[PDB]
Amino acid sequence: EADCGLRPLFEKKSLEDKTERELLESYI
Amino acid sequence: IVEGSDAEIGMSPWQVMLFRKSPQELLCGASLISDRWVLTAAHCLLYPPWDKNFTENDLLVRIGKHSRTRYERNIEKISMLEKIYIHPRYNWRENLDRDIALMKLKKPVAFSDYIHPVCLPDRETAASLLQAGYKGRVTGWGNLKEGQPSVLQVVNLPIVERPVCKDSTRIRITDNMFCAGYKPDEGKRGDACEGDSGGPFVMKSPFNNRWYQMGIVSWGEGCDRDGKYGFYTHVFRLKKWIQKVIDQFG
Amino acid sequence: DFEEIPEEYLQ
Ligand SMILES: O=C(NCc1cc(Cl)ccc1CO)[C@@H]1CCCN1C(=O)CNS(=O)(=O)Cc1ccccc1
Ligand SMILES: *[C@@H]1O[C@H](CO)[C@@H](O)[C@H](O)[C@H]1NC(C)=O
Ligand code: NA
Ligand code: NA
Repeated sequence: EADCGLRPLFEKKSLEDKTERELLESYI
Repeated sequence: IVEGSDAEIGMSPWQVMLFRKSPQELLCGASLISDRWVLTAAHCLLYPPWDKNFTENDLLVRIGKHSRTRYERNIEKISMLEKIYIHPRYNWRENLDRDIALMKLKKPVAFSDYIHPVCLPDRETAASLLQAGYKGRVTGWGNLKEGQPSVLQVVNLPIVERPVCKDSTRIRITDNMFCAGYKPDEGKRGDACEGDSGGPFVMKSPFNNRWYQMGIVSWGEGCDRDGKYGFYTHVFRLKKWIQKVIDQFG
Repeated sequence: DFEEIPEEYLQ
């Protein structure tokens, strides 16, 4: 789907969840 | 999920609960990949060693959930199954090789703040992100230790080097699997457990800021044991089969 | 320990 993987209550609002940064920091 | 935490509302809007009609009970996790298709582990539907062989009419899917046991009126949506498709080379006899299945819903589900599909990886996203040390996220309503949660649980876990996965077990590992979890010397903990089967291992692409399902909760030896790891179906490796099924039955 | 779901889904 064109909109897949973009969560209504997070990415679509530009709000982050409390632990997604842990994932980003691991992508070295 | 062992050593996880309560999910935030709407944190995993692709999460699906596979639910037995009679007796009414949780069977597995699963994920929403479009308005009509749900992805799960084959062993959630077919596992002869445990006398498990479900038909479409045995099952429901519950989408948009947070609470494990409540009927979440005006939030969750419950769908009937039109058809189950199990990978034709799923190996339930030995090591759960190719542990993947699709379920087509009788009618499309309406998306909402709580219901939204996850992406499936392309070759490039899989090559970039499926690397040792890179973390993904596992979610489910399964047991809290090798007892049961009030709401959906979430844990972030690093992908493990393939030789370490191999050397942790006597089970034969294949290219259709990867393993994830912390090492004993790493201090931190966490794993999937009974009841988390079939749920998603997701990663957030740093390139386009979308969530991709890289794995399906497949198998382990115990839950959260030191020196053991959880094993996940390699979704990208089996995507040609996913596409063939959808292009021909959808 | 599951709350009963509406009967319409079990028909
Ligand atoms: O329970 C299951 N999956 C849930 C899960 C997933 C993860 Cl990622 C981590 C832990 C857990 C909880 O065990 C599956 C269902 C069928 C059996 N199974 C196993 O895991 C079997 N484990 S074993 O007997 O120790 C070794 C073995 C392996 C594959 C095939 C045969 C034997
Ligand atoms: C599963 O059940 C179906 C019908 O219930 C049957 O046709 C099929 O052969 C079974 N598969 C196994 C592996 O027993
Ligand atoms: Na970018
Ligand atoms: Na472990």
